[PDB]
Formats: sequence, C-alpha cells, structure tokens
Amino acid sequence: KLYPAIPAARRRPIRVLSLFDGIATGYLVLKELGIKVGKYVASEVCEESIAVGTVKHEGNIKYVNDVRNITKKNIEEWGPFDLVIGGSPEGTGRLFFEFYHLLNYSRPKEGDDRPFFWMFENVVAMKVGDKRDISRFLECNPVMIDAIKVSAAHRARYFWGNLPGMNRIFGFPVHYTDVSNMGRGARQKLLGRSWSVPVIRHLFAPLKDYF
Amino acid sequence: RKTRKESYAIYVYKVLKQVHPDTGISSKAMSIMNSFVNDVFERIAGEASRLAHYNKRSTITSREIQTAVRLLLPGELAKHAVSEGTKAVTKYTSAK
Amino acid sequence: KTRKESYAIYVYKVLKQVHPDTGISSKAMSIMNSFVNDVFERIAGEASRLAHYNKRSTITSREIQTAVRLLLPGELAKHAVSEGTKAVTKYTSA
Amino acid sequence: TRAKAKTRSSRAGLQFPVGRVHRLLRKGNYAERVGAGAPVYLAAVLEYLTAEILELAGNAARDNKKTRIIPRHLQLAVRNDEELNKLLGRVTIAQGGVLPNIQSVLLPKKT
Amino acid sequence: KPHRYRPGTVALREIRRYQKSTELLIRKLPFQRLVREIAQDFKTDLRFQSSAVMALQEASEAYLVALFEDTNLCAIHAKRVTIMPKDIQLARRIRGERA
Amino acid sequence: KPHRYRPGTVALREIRRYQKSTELLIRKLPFQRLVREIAQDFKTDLRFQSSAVMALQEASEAYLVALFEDTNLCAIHAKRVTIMPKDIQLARRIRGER
Amino acid sequence: KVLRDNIQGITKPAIRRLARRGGVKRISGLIYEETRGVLKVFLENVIRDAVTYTEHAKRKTVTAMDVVYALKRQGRTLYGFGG
Amino acid sequence: LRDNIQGITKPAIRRLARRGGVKRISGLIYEETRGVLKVFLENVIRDAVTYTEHAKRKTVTAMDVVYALKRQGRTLYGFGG
Ligand SMILES: [Cl-]
Ligand SMILES: [Cl-]
Repeated sequence: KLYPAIPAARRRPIRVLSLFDGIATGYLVLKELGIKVGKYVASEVCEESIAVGTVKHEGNIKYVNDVRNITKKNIEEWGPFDLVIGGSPEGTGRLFFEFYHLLNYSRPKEGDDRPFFWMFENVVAMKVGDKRDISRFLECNPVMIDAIKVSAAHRARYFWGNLPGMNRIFGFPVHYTDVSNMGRGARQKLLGRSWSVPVIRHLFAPLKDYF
Repeated sequence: RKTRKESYAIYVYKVLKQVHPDTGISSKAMSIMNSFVNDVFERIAGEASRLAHYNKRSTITSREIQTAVRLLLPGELAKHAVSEGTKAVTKYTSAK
Repeated sequence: KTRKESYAIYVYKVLKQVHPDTGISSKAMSIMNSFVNDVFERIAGEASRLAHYNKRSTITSREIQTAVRLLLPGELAKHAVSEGTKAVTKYTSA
Repeated sequence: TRAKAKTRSSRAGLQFPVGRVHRLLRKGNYAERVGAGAPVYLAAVLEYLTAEILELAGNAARDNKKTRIIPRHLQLAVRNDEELNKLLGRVTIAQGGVLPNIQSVLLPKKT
Repeated sequence: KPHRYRPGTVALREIRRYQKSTELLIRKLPFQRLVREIAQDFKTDLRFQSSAVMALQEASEAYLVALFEDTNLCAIHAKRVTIMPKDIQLARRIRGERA
Repeated sequence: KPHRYRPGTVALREIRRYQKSTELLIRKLPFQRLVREIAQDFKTDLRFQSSAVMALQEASEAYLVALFEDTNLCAIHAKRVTIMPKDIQLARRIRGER
Repeated sequence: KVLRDNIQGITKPAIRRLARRGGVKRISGLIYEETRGVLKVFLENVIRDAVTYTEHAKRKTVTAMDVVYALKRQGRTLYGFGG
Repeated sequence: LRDNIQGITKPAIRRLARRGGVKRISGLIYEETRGVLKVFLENVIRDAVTYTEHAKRKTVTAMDVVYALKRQGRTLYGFGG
C-alpha cells in the first residue's frame, strides 16, 4: 500500500500524539526534522517525564497528568493528530492496549484525506502469543530489526507502524557510527540514545517531503 | 619497613565515582579490577612489542597501541576504544 | 637483496649428524626453520617473563633452564636440561 | 623551572596515570623507544575498559539492590556482555561463580 | 504423612541454589591436604601461602564447573540427563586436554 | 546389473585414501575467490601473495579437519555414525568458539 | 566488481574430502551449509587479523607473514611460511 | 598420605556439578572427577613449584599460582597480578 505525497509547497505543521516515553524523544527529534510542530501532547503516569518536560522542553507541549484522562472530547478539542507514536523507556500489554485505544480516537474516518501515521515499539523478548495478537489488532506485520549491523548486543526489536520504507532499508553506517563512538559512555548511549535518535529519524525520514 | 606495592586502586575508584557516584566497591573486586588492568595492559603492550619487532621498528607510538587494540578488543569494543584513544591523543597533543 | 637469515644449514648439519644418508625438502626445511624460530620465541618469551617476575634484568642459563622446564613436557624437559647443562659445562670448561 | 605542574593525565583529559603507564612501558622491556602518544592512548583505552566494566558492575549491583560492587557483580558484568565474554573467555574471576544458566531439557515439562 | 519430593525438583533446586551462591564448595582443609600431597612428589618440605591455596581452590572449582558444564552438554547431546565418564572424556578430548 | 559396493566399504576406502594423502582438498581458485570476498568487506582493492592464500588454505583445511574429527567424536558419542550440525555446534561450544 | 556468492565455491565434494581426512564415515545434508558457515566465520577472524597487520605495515598486499602472525596470535601456529 | 584425593568428597563433587548445571550424576563420575582434578592440580602445582624453584624460595606464593595458571591459559583474577 502506497499513500500519495502532497507537494512541499503546502507547509502545514505536524500534530503529534506521543503516548509513552521516558526521555521525551519525539518532540526533540521533530525539532531536528527541520519542520515545525502543530500540536504535541504528552502524558505519563509517573512524574519523571513531567519533571524532564518542565525542566528541558520549555513548555511548548500540552501535558496530561494521567493517561487514563484522555477521552474522545480531548482528542476532538485539541485538534486532529497527524502522527501517533507509542514506545517505552507485566505492564507492556497495558501500554499497548492504552495505545491502541487512543489510536482509535485519532484515526481519521472513511472520507478524510488527511495523511495518518502511527508507530508502536517493543523488543523481541515478547511472548510470541502477544506478538501474534498485536499483529491481529494492528493489522500490520512487525519487522525484526536486530542491533547487529551497528552493534553486537543481542537486543533485537519488532516494529509496527504505517511508515513508508521500513522493510529492509536499514543498514550499517560508518560515518554515523564513527561520530557516535566518541564517548566513554559509548555503549550506554548505544543502549539508549542509539534506540532514541538515529533509528527514529531513520524511520520518520520521509515525512519532510509531506510537510 | 618501607615497601610500596603499586596498584591501580585509586584510579579504578576515581573512574567508578565518575561513572557510579553512589556505588562503592569491595577490596576483592578492587583486586580483580587491578589484575584486569594489569592483564589487559600486558596484552596490549605485548602485542605492540610484537608488532614493532615484526615491522623492524624500535619505537612504540600511538599507532602500534592502536592496532594492538584493534586486534585485541572484539569488534565494536575496539571501535569505541580506538575512538576514545584517538580523542584523548587529540586532546593531549593540543593542550596547554 | 637483503639476506633473510635462516637456520637451514644448521638443520641440515644436525640432520646429517642424526641421519647421514637421509635428505630433506625445502618445504620441510621451512617447517623446521619455523619450528626453531617458534620454540626460540617461546623460550625467550617465558624467560623474559621469568626475569621480569623476579625483578631481574639479566637472562642467565637459570632463566632459560626454568623456561625449558616449563615449556617442554616431562621427559623432553629432563633431557633438554641434561643436554643443556652438559653444553654449559663444556662451554665454561673449554 | 617556574610552571604549574600539569600532569599528563589531566593534559590528555584522562584519569589513568600516563606517567606510570609510560614507565611500565619503559621498564617492561617492550621496545627501545616508547613515545608519549603510546601511554596517552593506552591510558585512554584502559580507562574506557575499566569504565565500561565498572559501569556494568554498578548496574548489576543496582539489580542486586547493593551499593558495593562484589566479585559476583564483576562476574555478571563480564559474562552477561558478549564482547567482554569474548575478551575474558579464558579468564577466571575469583569469588564469582557462573551465570544462572539452566538448560531447557532439564526443566520439568510444566505444560 | 511424611512428605517427599520428586528427584528432579530437589535436583533443580540445588542447581539454582549453587548457581546463585559464590562460596567455595570443596572444603578448605582436605583440598589443602591434596595440594600438599601432590606437591610432595615434586619437592620435599614445601610451604604455601594461604592465598596460594585459596587461588588453587578458586581455579580448581572454576575449572571443574566449566568441565561439568561441558559434560552436561555432552549428556544432553546424547539424549541423556545423566552425566557419564563418557561425557567427561568427550569434553576433555574436544578441549584438547587428553595427554 | 554391474557391480556395486556397500556404502561402508567405499566410505572407509575414502577415509583411508584421504588420511594418507597430503594435498589440498579445497580447490585453489574458489577458495581464493572466497578470501577476496571476505577481505572486500574490510578494505577495497586488497592484494594477496600466492603463498598467503596457500597459507590460508593449509590452515583452513587443517582447522576443518580437526573440526570434523571432533564432530565425528560427537557423532560416535551420540550412538550415531552420522555427523550433524548438532555435533558441529557441540564441538565448537566445547572448544569455546561459540 | 564486488565479489558475491563465493561461499558456494566451497563445494559439497570438497567438504566430503575434508570429512574423509577427519575420519567421518557418513555425512548429513545440513553439514555442508553449517561447514560453509563455520569456515566463513573462521576466515572472517583470520583475514580480519591479517588485514589489520597489513593496515599497520603501511601496505596493501597481504603477505604470508601476516597470515602466519595472525594464525599464531589466535593460538594456531602455522609452520612452512616463516614465523 | 594417600586418601587425600578422597578428601574431594562425593557431596563436594555433587555441589560442583550442581553449580555446573548437572541434574543427574552417575556413580562412576566421582572417581573420574577426582582423577581429572588430580591431573589438573599436578600440572598447576608442577608449574608453580618450578616457579618457586626459580625464585630460590621454600614457600609457594599466590603470585606463583597466578603466573602458572596464566602460563596455562587460565588467567585468575583477584590474587595480585
Ligand atoms: Cl605517538
Ligand atoms: Cl562410562
């Protein structure tokens, strides 16, 4: 399935709904997309992401105190969302089902020509029954991308989403690897930051042609 | 009674505080880290000396230690250590 | 051309001293030269390590003797210690 | 001389001593000449490996709810990492034991 | 009225208990006597530091635990769950120690 | 119909024939192509002396023959005469290269 | 030209000859792919070290001495080409 | 001075095998394991006593056993180095 690309003369800002994230990745990566944000709405049960947001992100983000607070009225009041992303820093099933329920509120109806994009993230240590159930719920197959091209750790990941070009395009770079090596905490940034910045900008690369 | 056996104990503790500021370390684990540093040291200086004898050279520079690290550390650990080492030699050669 | 040194004529000499009629090929000569270089580097390595352990800087016959007793297994060690002590006596009393 | 005695560790932005590494490269009988980039680089490499292992060991101490790194924590830190296992496969760490590894066929058929 | 477990459950329980612990499993004094007995056939009247015998014990137990690991892999490979001297000999043979 | 042997007899005959011989069993040119292919992923435009590729072939065949010796011991240990990737993996695991 | 698919050049009869020198009587079918994998990983390590020795020698031709030093470093000392 | 190999007891070999992950131990294991342990200790103590001989000493230090195990390719941490 291929979606039509609007030309770049129509520069509308991107409305993002990021649901679960320890260190807020999506707004920062959208700041380094080169494009502006329409609406960025975040929420977290704990107060750690709220503290990180009220210290770092300068208050350009609409926060909700709890994920159990967002209803259909809040989605219809805070504008339609263009992107919906769910990740994480036995509650993983809880995170997925809250994600899918909020995803059903943000999906456009039959007739809207608005470009919609979503993404869900979890590693390959999931039970295979939960994997096939999530494949049934999302109507999309995950891709098993391993940390073996850029890394050596046995931490592979399944991806779900509506992203154009996500099957086998990811490979190993040498220049990005070289620039990312220079740290004494190189593999701690490999365990966290390499899952945060480069893979996400690699997957959300073609959105700048849309907007 | 005056004999001081040298060690890397204070330096392992300083790097630990610079990584985990609230986590301490026992003296047995300090001995294991000391012998790990001594071991890896001997391995890299060994390989460097061997390389220097191979290439008909008598001067061990950073390039000999660099290719000894690229030999001894397995892959991405070698890439991170060659980057960290070249960064520290850059900082060293252009300091006050 | 720079002369690449070898133990080839010495292997041939000791071969004639142990088999006066049997010759040897050049690839087997390379294998014997490489064995001699290898065992040389092994014994001189272990002996250097022995000198470093005992805070010494002089390699004498005792360091090479303990290196040979480490590296050669059992009867090879005993016969090499015998032959070596014999040759060191023959050297110091000549 | 009249100058602030800035050590080569701080000059290189490192922690491990460039002087002790340098005089062990001199005393250790490795070559006739030993440079300055060699002990700077080697102190950097040793500091990075010590940093990574003490990092993983503090992690395993955190997982064990302890603030003091024991031998067992170094054991888990090295043997649960793949590249540190490749580095120290032929190396015994004392008071460490082995990983909690139980094979699948030895478990009872809880189905 | 007296309770009794199956063999596999106490066996696996001991496997877990000793893979969690770090203490030396061979007792100190009979290992020391074994070390002195083996040493006796190399030089008479040999002395030992305590840390030397502790180092011998750490390395000996670690060696035998890696040996039993490989021995268990030989047993499992041969469709068994019981280790045999066949398995020890196969392990030492593949490791190159048969000499 | 013409004469036909049992499997074990020609199998043992080849075991005897190749344990007596000393020549390289892998052909020279596909091994050379494999060496250039593996080298390609480390540096472009690498050259090789002939004796270097011969040394690689001697060591590679010796390594694989020691591997099949340990693999045959794993097979025999499992009451089988057929080597399996089970046996190869057991051999490499006990040798410590996994 | 980028060389590809050269691991298939280690043919099935060559693996059978290697098996015969090792004393193997009977050979299953997955042996050949597994053996190509193991030989590939072995040559990866050895050629990686030899290329590294070439890199530090400021050269572009891998000598036999480099492969000897590499095999020797990995605890498999090869005689016949120096050392 | 001959039952010192019997000091490596059947419970102790069983504890070692439990740490190695062994579920079931046949009876012929224990004598074989005593044998293998004795051969390993023969090689190690042989090398360590050789090192003691070279230092002209009468006691075997822990550094000697570390150097011996290091020579035999089984490096031991935590006893100097
Ligand atoms: Cl330099
Ligand atoms: Cl038996």
